Parts: sequence; C-alpha cells; structure tokens
Amino acid sequence: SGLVKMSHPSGDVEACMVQVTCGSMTLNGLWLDNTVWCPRHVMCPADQLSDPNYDALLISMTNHSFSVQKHIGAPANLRVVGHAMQGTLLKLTVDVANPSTPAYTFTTVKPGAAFSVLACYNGRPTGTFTVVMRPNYTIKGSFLCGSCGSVGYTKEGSVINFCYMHQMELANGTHTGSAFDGTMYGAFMDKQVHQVQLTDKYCSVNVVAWLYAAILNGCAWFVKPNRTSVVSFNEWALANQFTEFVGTQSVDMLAVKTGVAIEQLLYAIQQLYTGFQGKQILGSTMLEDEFTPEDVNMQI
Amino acid sequence: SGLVKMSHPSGDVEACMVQVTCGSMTLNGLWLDNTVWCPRHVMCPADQLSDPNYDALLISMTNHSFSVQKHIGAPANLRVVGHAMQGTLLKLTVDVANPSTPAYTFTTVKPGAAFSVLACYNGRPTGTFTVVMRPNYTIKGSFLCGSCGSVGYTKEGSVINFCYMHQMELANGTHTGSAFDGTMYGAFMDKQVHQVQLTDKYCSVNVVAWLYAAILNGCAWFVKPNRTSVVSFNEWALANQFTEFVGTQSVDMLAVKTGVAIEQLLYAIQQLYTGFQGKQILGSTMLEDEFTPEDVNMQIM
Repeated sequence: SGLVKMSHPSGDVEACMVQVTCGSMTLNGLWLDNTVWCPRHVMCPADQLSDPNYDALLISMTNHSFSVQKHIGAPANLRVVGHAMQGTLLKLTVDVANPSTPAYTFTTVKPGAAFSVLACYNGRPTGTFTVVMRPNYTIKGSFLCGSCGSVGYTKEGSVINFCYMHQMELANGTHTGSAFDGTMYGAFMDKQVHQVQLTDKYCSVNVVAWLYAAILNGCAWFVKPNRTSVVSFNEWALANQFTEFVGTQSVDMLAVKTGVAIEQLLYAIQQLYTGFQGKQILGSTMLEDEFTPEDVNMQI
Repeated sequence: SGLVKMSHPSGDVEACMVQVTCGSMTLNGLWLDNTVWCPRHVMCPADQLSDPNYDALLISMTNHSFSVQKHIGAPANLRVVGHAMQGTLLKLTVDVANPSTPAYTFTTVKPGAAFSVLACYNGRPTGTFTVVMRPNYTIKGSFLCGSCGSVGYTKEGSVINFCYMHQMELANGTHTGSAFDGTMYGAFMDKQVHQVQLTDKYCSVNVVAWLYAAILNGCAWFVKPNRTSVVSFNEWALANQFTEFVGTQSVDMLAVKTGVAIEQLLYAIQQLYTGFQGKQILGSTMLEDEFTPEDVNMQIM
C-alpha cells in the first residue's frame, strides 16, 4: 500500500537521447533506428526568434549545418545525412542505426492520460517524473533552458509508446511540446510570443479514481448516500471547472472492490470543491487529478 | 519551473536488478561486480516470524540453496558460490561479475534528505519514484508484496550512492528497509512481531526550501518583516514536531536570490503552522517538506 506518483523505468528511453546542435543553438534529440527527431526551433538563431519563415530556414539549412552526439555510451558522433520538417519537429536522418532501439510506437494522449518524462540537458538525462496531460493541453513539469526536445512516453508491455517531445514554456511552471506526428498539443506555436492558454479544468475521472484509492488504504468518510447522477454532475462541471466525467471498466472495478458506487463520490467531489477541509484525505489537503484510474488499480 | 517530484534516471540501477530465490521464497536482489545483495528474510520459511535466528538459518544454507536470475536483456541465470550475512542483508558471491556495474558507494542517508526508489517485482523494474527519509526513519512510499529487495539510491555526479533496501511495511502504508552496511533504518528488526513508531516531524530545512520556491514562483504574503532566530525556532521546533533546522546548508543561496532572510521564513513557517490565511502556496494549505534545498536549486539553477 501507499500512493506515490511513479514514472516508468527510463533505461530503454535513456539509451535514445542525444544532443542536436545547430550552430550556437543546442537541444535534445530522440534517436530511433536511424532517425533523430528533435524540435525545429533549433535552426532558429536569435534575431529572428520572432516571426521566422521555417520553410525558408528548412531550405536554408543543409546537412552540414547540424551535429548530433551520443553522450550516453558508447558515443559519439553521427553524420547528419538528410533532413525534413514534420510539423513543429525536425526529422534528421543519420549515419548509424541505434543499436539500443526499443520496440517503440508513436501515439498521442488525451487530457487526463499520464506519461513519464525523461528530462535531459545537452543530450544527458538528468531526472524523471510523471505528468498528466491537461485539459487546456499543457503539462505541469519542471524543465529548464536547454531541456527542449526531452521526451514523454508510456510502456505497453515491452513496447515503449512515445507521446511527447518538449518544446517550450508558457506561463509559469506550465509547458507544452508536440506529438511525434509533429502536432503541437493544443495548437500552440513553436515560437514564444503572446499565446495565453485556456483555463484548467479538474480531471474529474482522475479525481474519482484518486478518491477510490483513498477509500482503500484507509478512509473514506465523506462517503454518504448523497449522490449526483453523472448527468447532473457533468452539467455542474461545465460551470465549476471540471471535465466531463465518462468512466470505464477500470472505474467500475474500483467501485466493485470498494463497494461504493460511482455517484456517491461524484456527489462528494462537489462538497470538497467548496469544503477545502477534511483536513486532508491522503496527500494532499484537497483534490488530486494527477492519479489515473489505470494507476490506481496498478497499485493494488 | 513548476517544482515536480524527480527521481533520478533508473537506467544504471535497472541493469543491476535480479531475482533471488530460496525454498519457495522469492525477492529482488542487487547485483554489483561479483556480489548480490538481498534482504536476509529470504531464507526464512514463514513459520519462523517470531524468533527466526538467522545465525541458525545461515549455517543450514549451502550455496546450492539459492537460484538467482537476471531477467532483463541480457538474461539470465547466475550461480551462487559464496554466501554470507551482514546485518539484515544477505551477501552472496556469484560465478560471474555484472558487466554493467556502475561507479557506486554505500552511504547511509539522514532524515529529510531525498532519494530515488526503483520498485521491483520478481527481479523486474516496474516504477521509480523519489521519496524522503522521514524523521521517524520510515519512507512513505508505494510497494506491494514481492517488491521487498527493491532499492533506493542517490546519484552523486558520475557515482551511484546506494542508501536503501526495502524490507517491510509497517502495517501503515509506510515502509522501512536496511542500508548497505547491514543496518536497519531506525533500530527495527525484520519480523512479524508488532512494531513501534517514533512520530513524524516536519523537516524544517525542507519546508524552508519549499517556501523559497514559492517566492521564486511569485508566491509570497506569508513573508513579513518579522523573524525568529534560528535557535529561537529550534527551541520551538522541539515542542511542535519539527526537526532542528540546522539547515545552514550552502543555501542560503536561496536566501541570496530571493533576498528573503532565512529567519523571516522561520517566523512565517511558525505562523503557517497556525494558519493558513487561508491562501494557498503552490496548491497547498499544509506545509510541504518532501522537497530538499538541493531539489529547489537543481530545479531552478
């Protein structure tokens, strides 16, 4: 028992990190087979960090303009042999195939899904943490300058699902990247400028999962016969900043084991939104939406 | 910025996890050079949890009483050729050396310092998460049955500092283990007898760090002119389940960049124990002490 946030073991992903460097601009690269993905703002100097014609920067660039170096080991130097643009990413093709390429896939996440991040600086992994993809389409992480390109992923069996490559910071402590198809999550642009983000809804399903976890592992008190039909709750959610609760088998499993119905909870969450009191429940003091239903079962 | 919880990369340590088995008892061991470390309760059957004298159990063991499999690329089977017991750990010696043995040390961590745990199950890594060693010498982590043998570590530069091996759950949803000198964390004994506590205290130096990070993210209001000497505080700390703020760590540095005096926070913490206003500080209305000064530095240096 006990409920902490966990990232996946990073060994397999760590072996794919490299440092892409375009002149004086330098960031992080993902190396799989003999392709190196990295963010496209690496080819942007400083003066034009504003309104850059990327298609012009793309044709401007030539293979000799780039460099990439594996610091992990054994290194080291790979020859950039071909380049293309794929949305906000830049798809570098390289001399050698990564002998440590895992069984991998490229998938996008939805709000409320979780993935683990490998935070790298100059192609050197430094830390990992798990994050949830937000409703406004941002993540709350901790990344510093030169962290761009650092990746997010999940593991389905032996296959490592790659879902994120960090791009930039917006707001304070709030971040975005793109998916490996090139699409920035939530439209944002790969250039820092006025692009203020939509408001943050609370992940209602994840809260519900979190509250089931708390019913296990201890208490479990606010649970009363008072309930709120998922349909009346989802109407309330529109006004009060919660997501539209859907629910799943994974959630039913949590209901059945505890013996507490979904609704008895959906009610409760309405009362702790106001009553930020308890005093606490697990964590926390009130409302964690970072813990998915997938997670909560996985930790029993 | 943000301030999330970061375990170190697990790579190096994942390479060193194996499965150990004795009787039909099976747990996670750590393989370094020609040496495999695992909790000593593996060789207990189940009927001896009350008075397992391991002194007895270690003699009755032959090398050929233990199977040890790696499981992770590249597999797998390794052959024991030298057993031993050192405190609550088991020290095995095996026919082959780990070719992916990192640079490492054993170092006993102190309360309030943090480290990354690699959760294992049948010699298989499964999750990592950072955690803090509490005052009461427990860690409030997440394990299940089987994970025993799981290991906690702190990467110092190019070196791994092994500081934990997971041994049991104090039937609480909090956990303790051994260090890699044999010694248990807290003076506990590895047994099914019901065991005591040693209440928690808030890690003062860690709350202070957190409050700085709040200021670094623009959260201040709890700040005032007031102060309260370090020693003043430490006297009060005793009475209210807080640790002696030795702090006095080369940070500071957080005191230097914020221009907010360490003592000022000692006053604010004092009132925030009373309070809150209630405003919130980085999404909380209770003092958070699982973040070290170093975390706050690394995370915004």
